[PDB]
Amino acid sequence: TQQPIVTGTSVISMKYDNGVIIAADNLGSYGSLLRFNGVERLIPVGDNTVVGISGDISDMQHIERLLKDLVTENAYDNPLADAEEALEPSYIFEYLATVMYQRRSKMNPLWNAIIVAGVQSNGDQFLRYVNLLGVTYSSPTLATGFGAHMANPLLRKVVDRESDIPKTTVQVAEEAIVNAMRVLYYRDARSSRNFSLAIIDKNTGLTFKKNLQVENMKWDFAKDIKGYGTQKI
Amino acid sequence: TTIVGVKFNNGVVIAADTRSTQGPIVADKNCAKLHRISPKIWCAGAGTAADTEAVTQLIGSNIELHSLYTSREPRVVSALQMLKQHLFKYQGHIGAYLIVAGVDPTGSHLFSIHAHGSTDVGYYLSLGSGSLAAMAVLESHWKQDLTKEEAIKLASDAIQAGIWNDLGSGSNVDVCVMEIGKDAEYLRNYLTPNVREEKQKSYKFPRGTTAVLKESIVNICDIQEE
Amino acid sequence: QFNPYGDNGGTILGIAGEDFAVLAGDTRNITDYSINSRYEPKVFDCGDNIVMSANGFAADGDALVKRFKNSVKWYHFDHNDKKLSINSAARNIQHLLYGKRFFPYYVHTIIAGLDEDGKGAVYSFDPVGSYEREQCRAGGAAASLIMPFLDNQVNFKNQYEPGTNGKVKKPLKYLSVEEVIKLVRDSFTSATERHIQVGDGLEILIVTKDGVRKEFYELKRD
Amino acid sequence: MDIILGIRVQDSVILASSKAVTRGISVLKDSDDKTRQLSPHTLMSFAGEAGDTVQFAEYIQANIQLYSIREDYELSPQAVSSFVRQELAKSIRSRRPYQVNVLIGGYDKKKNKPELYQIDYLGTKVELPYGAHGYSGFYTFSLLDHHYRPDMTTEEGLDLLKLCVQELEKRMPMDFKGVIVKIVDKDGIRQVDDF
Amino acid sequence: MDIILGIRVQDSVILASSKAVTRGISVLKDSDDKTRQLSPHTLMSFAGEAGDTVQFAEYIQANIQLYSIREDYELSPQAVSSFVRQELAKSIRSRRPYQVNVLIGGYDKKKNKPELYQIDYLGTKVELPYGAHGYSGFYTFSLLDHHYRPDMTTEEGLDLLKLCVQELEKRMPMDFKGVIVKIVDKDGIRQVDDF
Amino acid sequence: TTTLAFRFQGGIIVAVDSRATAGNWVASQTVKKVIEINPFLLGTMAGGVADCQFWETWLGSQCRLHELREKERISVAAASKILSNLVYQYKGAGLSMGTMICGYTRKEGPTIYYVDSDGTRLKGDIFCVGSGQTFAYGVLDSNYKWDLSVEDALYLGKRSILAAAHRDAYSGGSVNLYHVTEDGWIYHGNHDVGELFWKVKEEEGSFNNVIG
Amino acid sequence: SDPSSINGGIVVAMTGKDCVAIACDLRLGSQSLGVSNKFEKIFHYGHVFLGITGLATDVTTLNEMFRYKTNLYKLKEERAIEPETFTQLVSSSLYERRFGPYFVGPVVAGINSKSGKPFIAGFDLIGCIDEAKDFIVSGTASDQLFGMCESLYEPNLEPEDLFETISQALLNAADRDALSGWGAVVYIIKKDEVVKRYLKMRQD
Amino acid sequence: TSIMAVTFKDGVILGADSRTTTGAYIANRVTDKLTRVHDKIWCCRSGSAADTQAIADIVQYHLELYTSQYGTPSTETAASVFKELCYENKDNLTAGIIVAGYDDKNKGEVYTIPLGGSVHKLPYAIAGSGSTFIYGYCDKNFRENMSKEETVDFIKHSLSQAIKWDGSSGGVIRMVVLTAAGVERLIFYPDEYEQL
Amino acid sequence: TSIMAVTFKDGVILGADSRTTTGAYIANRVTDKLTRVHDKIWCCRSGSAADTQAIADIVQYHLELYTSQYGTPSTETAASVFKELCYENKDNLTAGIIVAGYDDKNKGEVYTIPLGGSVHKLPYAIAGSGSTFIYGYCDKNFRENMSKEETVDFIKHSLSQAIKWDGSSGGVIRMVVLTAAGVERLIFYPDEYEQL
Ligand SMILES: *[B]([O])([O])[C]([C][C]([C])[C])[N]C(=O)[C]([C]C1=[C][C]=[C][C]=[C]1)[N]C(=O)C1=[C]N=[C][C]=N1
Ligand SMILES: *[B]([O])([O])[C]([C][C]([C])[C])[N]C(=O)[C]([C]C1=[C][C]=[C][C]=[C]1)[N]C(=O)C1=[C]N=[C][C]=N1
Ligand SMILES: *[B]([O])([O])[C]([C][C]([C])[C])[N]C(=O)[C]([C]C1=[C][C]=[C][C]=[C]1)[N]C(=O)C1=[C]N=[C][C]=N1
Ligand SMILES: *[B]([O])([O])[C]([C][C]([C])[C])[N]C(=O)[C]([C]C1=[C][C]=[C][C]=[C]1)[N]C(=O)C1=[C]N=[C][C]=N1
Ligand SMILES: [Cl-]
Ligand SMILES: [Cl-]
Ligand SMILES: [Mg+2]
Ligand SMILES: [Mg+2]
Ligand SMILES: [Mg+2]
Ligand SMILES: [Mg+2]
Ligand SMILES: [Mg+2]
Repeated sequence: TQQPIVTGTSVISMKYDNGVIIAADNLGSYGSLLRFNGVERLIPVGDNTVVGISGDISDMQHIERLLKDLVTENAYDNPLADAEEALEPSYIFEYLATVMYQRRSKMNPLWNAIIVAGVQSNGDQFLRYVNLLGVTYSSPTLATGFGAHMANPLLRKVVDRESDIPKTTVQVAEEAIVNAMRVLYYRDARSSRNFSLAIIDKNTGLTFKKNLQVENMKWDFAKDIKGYGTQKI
Repeated sequence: TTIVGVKFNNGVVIAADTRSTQGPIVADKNCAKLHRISPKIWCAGAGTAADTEAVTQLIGSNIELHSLYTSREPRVVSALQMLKQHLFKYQGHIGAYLIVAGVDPTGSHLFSIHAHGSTDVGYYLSLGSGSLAAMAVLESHWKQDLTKEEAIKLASDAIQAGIWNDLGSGSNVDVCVMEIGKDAEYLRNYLTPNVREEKQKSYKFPRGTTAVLKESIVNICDIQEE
Repeated sequence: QFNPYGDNGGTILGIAGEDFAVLAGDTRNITDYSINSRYEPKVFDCGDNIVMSANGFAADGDALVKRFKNSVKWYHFDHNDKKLSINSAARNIQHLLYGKRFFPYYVHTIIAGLDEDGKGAVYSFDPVGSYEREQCRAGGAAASLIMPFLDNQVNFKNQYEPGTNGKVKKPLKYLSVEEVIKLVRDSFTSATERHIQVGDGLEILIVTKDGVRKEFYELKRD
Repeated sequence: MDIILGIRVQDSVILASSKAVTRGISVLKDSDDKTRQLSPHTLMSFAGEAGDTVQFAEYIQANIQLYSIREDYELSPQAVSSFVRQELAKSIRSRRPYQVNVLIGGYDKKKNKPELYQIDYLGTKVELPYGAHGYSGFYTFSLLDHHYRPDMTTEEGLDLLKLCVQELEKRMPMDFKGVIVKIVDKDGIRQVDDF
Repeated sequence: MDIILGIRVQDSVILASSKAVTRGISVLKDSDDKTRQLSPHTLMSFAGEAGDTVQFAEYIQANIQLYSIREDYELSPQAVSSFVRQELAKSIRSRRPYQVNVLIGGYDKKKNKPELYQIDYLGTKVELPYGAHGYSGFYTFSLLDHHYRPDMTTEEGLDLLKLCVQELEKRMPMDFKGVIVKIVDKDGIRQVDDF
Repeated sequence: TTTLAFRFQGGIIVAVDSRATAGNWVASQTVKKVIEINPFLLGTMAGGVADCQFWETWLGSQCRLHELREKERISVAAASKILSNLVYQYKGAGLSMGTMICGYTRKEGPTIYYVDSDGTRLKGDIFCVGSGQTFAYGVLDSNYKWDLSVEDALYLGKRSILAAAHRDAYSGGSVNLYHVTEDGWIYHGNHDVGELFWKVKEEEGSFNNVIG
Repeated sequence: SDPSSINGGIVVAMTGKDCVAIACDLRLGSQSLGVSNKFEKIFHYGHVFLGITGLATDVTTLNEMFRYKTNLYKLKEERAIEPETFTQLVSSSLYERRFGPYFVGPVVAGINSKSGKPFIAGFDLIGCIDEAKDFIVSGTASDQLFGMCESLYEPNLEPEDLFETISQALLNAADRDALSGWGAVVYIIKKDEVVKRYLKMRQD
Repeated sequence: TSIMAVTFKDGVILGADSRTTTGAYIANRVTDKLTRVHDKIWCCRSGSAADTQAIADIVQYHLELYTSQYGTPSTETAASVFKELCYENKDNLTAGIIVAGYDDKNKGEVYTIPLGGSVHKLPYAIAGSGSTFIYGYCDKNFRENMSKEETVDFIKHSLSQAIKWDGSSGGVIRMVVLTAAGVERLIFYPDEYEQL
Repeated sequence: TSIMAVTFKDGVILGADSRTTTGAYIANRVTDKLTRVHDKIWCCRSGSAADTQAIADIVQYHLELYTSQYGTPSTETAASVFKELCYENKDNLTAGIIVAGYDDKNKGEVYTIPLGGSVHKLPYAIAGSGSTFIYGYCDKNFRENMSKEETVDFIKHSLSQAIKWDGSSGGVIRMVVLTAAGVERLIFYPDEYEQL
């Protein structure tokens, strides 16, 4: 049993016709203090998987080392390490899920919420969640922390069920994700303007975008708001 | 509970879902959360149901007497002031979280109220357990200079977001439009996107199915003549 | 302090027929007042014509199902591909659950299938491994809503024959698979209306001598 | 205190109440009468927290006696029981509530019927053919469920009461030092001196 | 369990132990023998937490019987009492201590003297002319202080013991359902079947 | 829960209720609270549903192993002590059990042992265990004799459970009867309380307080 | 400890074609101990019926309080109180004890004598009104009652058909609750006749 | 919350962020924490929104009544009324208020009233959760008798840093200028102050 | 405690106050919080004195043994050894350490290790109770590739403010300069840095 110290906020994600998109901001909070402003919380594994992590950052860095080691281990005595016997999204997830549940079972959890996004060998979209309790679930859209409350409602208007996935393009999907990140910046007190985004497509592969910023923000209306009720000046 | 308030060109609109819950159970499927303080001042309430009702009735009652005393149509700021001072006095124990809207001789107004007695001003507001789902929609689609039609659409869409994504909210969408120089139109069950499907089977029993011990006529009438 | 348990909601329902057995469960997965997934399968074909569901804390549910599936596999290896009977499966699950008596799997387990005489069978468990064969059992969040309805409409409880007035009971005539599916669908429609953790979708697994069939029905998403 | 029983038969009400008083480790007394006569045809037995029991009983006694003098008339058992209930229902939301449970046994001279009322410290009233407070019912109700018939004589009631006391003396851990038995009928209140 | 007494007279040791067993609200048994014969001339009575009492007594019994067979010799009461004390003194600092108090009554055949040892669950041993565990001493020691004489015969001891049990039956709240009495002397251990 | 067992001329009567509860919620009315350890041994269940089931079926495995090793039926004393010694090892860990181990052997005759999760092991003639044990004791103590016929003894047990089923909120459902002789136990049916109450009330003249 | 579940009990109400029905169990207990099988929880003031679950002392107190108030109402108004008006009176009376409430779950049922319209309503322990078209439930087996009602109920049931539906809803819900049962009563209510039926049920 | 008041040559300027939070949720991103108790006596509010609103409302009432009887009150007088409420109800209040006002006789004045209810007259004052991160900056950069433009820059830069580091602070930077010329409201948006 | 490490053109400089406190009592006013784990790898210690001493002693042992086998360790390697101790024993430790070192290949590097045991490579780092009061100042005044004299002034001015506002910080300002030229110790007394 511990308490999380340096923490990361929401991770958000969704499926689209030819793949999956995932995003998370670059902040490492220390309670209410916005301590570290250059933290990468999306961690790619090969050219077919991206693991998004929220919660305790020391535990995140531990998980990051486990994944790095997993790649090294898979390559051992494996001539098809960059082909048929490469690491799949499903393999990477199941491994993490095993660890998370084992650690909670010893009453010493990795204080995180994790989303594994990727594309499988047969082109199928992979998107699944796991957290400190070892709880897992999949959905056309997945989000952690505040994202669960604010992002999912917006992303579910694009892809409400399974049959909406082929009808959703990558342009429409990215547009929805970027908007969700703006909304989280308006409303989450432990978020930052700077974020990273990752697309995994079955055709065009893995596109990793860094140093993105929330833009097109509405603040002008603030000038007209005066007092808390009766005040006119 | 999901309740919203949206300002527009010539007035203000408020909306609400119709779900009430006791823990994980739904107590009422078609609950009425839009309350009338005065003819053109309405408010939506979240939190403890008895408190939102009671605190609305009391201030609404005193507002009516005040209107009669002053020979003036009531103002939203008066309802706001009386509500906040009452809630502050009770130090948050009266669990009423209100969005107060209305039109009056000063113009159209939109305010929020919290249980401890703090008030806020805005063009768009949301309260309750589904306020985050609703505020996501409002922050995505809200603009300045909304029409009446556009504001109703935005308000209901913000409630729908609560209905579908928040387990504390559900069933139907109630709306109340308050335009300047017009009567306030209260649209009860403006949307009904949760009708139950026909059941597979009828559970009407054959008469005599239940075992009875005694029968007797109950005297509801008064004492009779002669 | 760290709390190793959580509640993922959901509800499940097993009914045993004369020569068949169904095990139903809603597809909604939640924490507190948020939905995690509208379609997260909860009932599983475990092989040997046995269906299983472990409702409650999903992480413990998935762990248990995973370990039972594993037990079926090793049963085949160790005993010359012998079919694991439903009664044997039930006793094995008791030991899986009781093995963690002092740090329990936080789930309500139900399994269904056919017994060795071909007749429909449903077994029900508590979190620490006690069990009992039953004709009817609902489990999980809305179990208190559904069970009474099933006492009335499956076992004809408190029902009597017209004209006799409480003297003669309603006879316990058998229910077809079509008749049972009607009662399952209505049970979940009703449960969805009054319970906030039930909704989105209903998935039914039917078990007969021919094998394991699936049926899916939409539920209200509010 | 501990055990108080009541049974309503054909023509009377019988109350049985233990004699022991224990303060902690010692039994200070073995001949305590846990009852007060409210009116000539109404008797109230009581059990609860020390001090509160007698204080409450005597207070009720004083009030009923005052009514009797003022109106020159005896209140019905039903009327007395309702008064007592209200006092306890008032008490439960007080600064310091009365921690007292009572049985009220009376004979209604108007209807010519015996009546037994069981009231707990919350002000929960029920009319019963037989009743008890505390752990007494746990042992005795099964016997009363079996043997009671509503048309028993007073002698048959006392025998059924002896069977109840014998069971209590066998299975209860505490030594309650026997019971004082009193009968309420058309002729008033009398004590059975040998039990 | 509840009451256990002991008295050492001229030529014997007398142990008296209650018969009741109570689990919570009910008296499950009224004929329980709270004692074990450790050796032909040594008897141990016991009282404490449920389960632990019998488990501890039988464990001691087994160990002494093992010694008897190995050496073909009976240990002195003093030796047995010291062994028991050490086991309890070991137990008190364990993960889960034995919650058991004992009296050991023996007749030493070497010295031709009766001996009574009182040991509590902490491993506190004292040799005494008369002893008790729990609340029993609170009632009985004043009587024993007055009447006890060391040249007492066995019959005089039983009379003084009856006076102790009568006082307990008068002033103790709990009904302990009488006592089983056993005498330890030069001829061994016997039970007084009428008491 | 109400479970009883008593020694008499014709052997042992064992009677139990069928109700299982989680708080105020009635979880099951069809629970088998009597465990058939073998054709000669019965065990009753009270307290923790799982603890009792698990460890009493386990007990049956230990008894089978005894008679495979010793070529002889296990004594009721030995069988009961295996269970009591086991639960004593777990003392403090939170097991919740109140059980009667009932049997009939040549050397012992009809024997009943009360075994309990605090480590208590008691031999006796009559025992009632559970939340409704006090109610059942009332009927038993007033009507019990050594010279009862198998028919009358069976009814007394049935009636004692009914008494407790009525009054105790955590007892009910149905009554399971067993009669234990030296050649083994004999099952005497499941009796629904819903039907048994009205039948007994009418025939016995009891429960005049209730209207029917 | 929890006041609302010391004594136990349930109440359910339903609407039909030109009629309403209200029903309750008869148990009063002290936790596990069953004390009384004649503790009726439905009362009436004129043609307006009121069921009350929860702590028994408050059930009795409130009945006596509403009899008090409805008797004064009738003297001053010169007419019987109507269901709609009584519902508001119950709410007002409960909320005045906001921070020291009666631990009860009241249910109102009745037909308006002027319009003829069937009417039911429920409350929490502090005054909030639930005015359902179909049915209202209350007590320790409210979860069970919700499940029965939600499946068994259909609109516009004739008086004699409605009796069967509400009875089966109560009976089967009570049998799954330890603190409810020990008998039951059903009231069928039409515009100018009211039938009362005691139900035969299991006594455990 | 990040709030500050700064005296300068021509008078005094109040500054504040616009963020109100319930835990980590931003309940209001466009809040107005600069509130008016008299024509040229304003205050900055930090702590409980309810408490500080209730207090400010009561003070506005007191000063309105003072004005009707005795004419315009001094800033010191306004601070004393704030103090009297905050000190006497210290057990039940969570309010950290900065009072700022402009007289012609006394010119610009600033009084800070922390949790206890004590009063401190200062050349400038900072308060709120975000103030902790700018004690160093403000102490190093403050000068007496600054110009209007310099003081606006000082407040803009200071609150910018407070917003940057404190999660409980954010949104727009509101300011209110109090001089002989009158009352001026200023607003500064994220795109402007983040690039500083 | 007020501690900081700052990279600059020629390498890196560590800075610290000298105050150790037991509640409000200053148990040591001339403490040395800049400690040596290798020739040109030092660290700043904050949190528990016992924990951070025990950790630093263990690290010095590890790096001494590393050196004997594999030659001079990198600053990154030293930070990893600190991390491994702080992360794996997070439940039992209260240690906030800044690791700073000078390679010839990598030049000046700074790694900060907060309570959790996470590692963060930064151009400069601040830590300790007194760091809170200079986030604003340090963010505004830090530039990359400063000179030695500028960096000394930056640290001197920063810790001066941290000392001024934090009661847990005080005494002398110790500094350690790490460059290709070698290791230089600097001390600055109250009379000097208070008048800044
Ligand atoms: B909403 O979720 O805020 C909703 C709106 C209400 C004003 C009609 N509130 C409720 O449903 C509340 C939730 C709640 C539960 C428990 C304590 C406090 C609040 N429900 C009730 O107040 C309630 C519960 N049972 C019966 C009637 N009302
Ligand atoms: B009985 O009431 O003791 C009964 C006996 C058991 C063997 C079926 N026990 C239970 O019903 C217990 C609860 C309980 C009630 C009263 C006294 C003691 C215990 N129930 C359970 O253990 C249980 C466990 N999981 C699900 C449901 N019930
Ligand atoms: B600020 O953060 O101190 C701010 C000032 C207030 C006058 C608008 N306070 C709040 O946002 C407080 C919480 C708080 C945060 C930090 C320190 C102290 C207090 N918020 C509220 O009082 C509040 C929150 N949600 C709704 C209503 N009121
Ligand atoms: B500094 O204040 O963090 C300082 C750094 C330490 C390495 C010399 N720590 C201490 O002075 C601590 C107390 C403390 C103060 C502030 C924050 C965290 C901890 N002091 C001690 O560990 C101490 C005190 N007295 C004797 C021995 N050790
Ligand atoms: Cl505010
Ligand atoms: Cl040190
Ligand atoms: Mg919803
Ligand atoms: Mg001693
Ligand atoms: Mg054993
Ligand atoms: Mg019962
Ligand atoms: Mg200092």
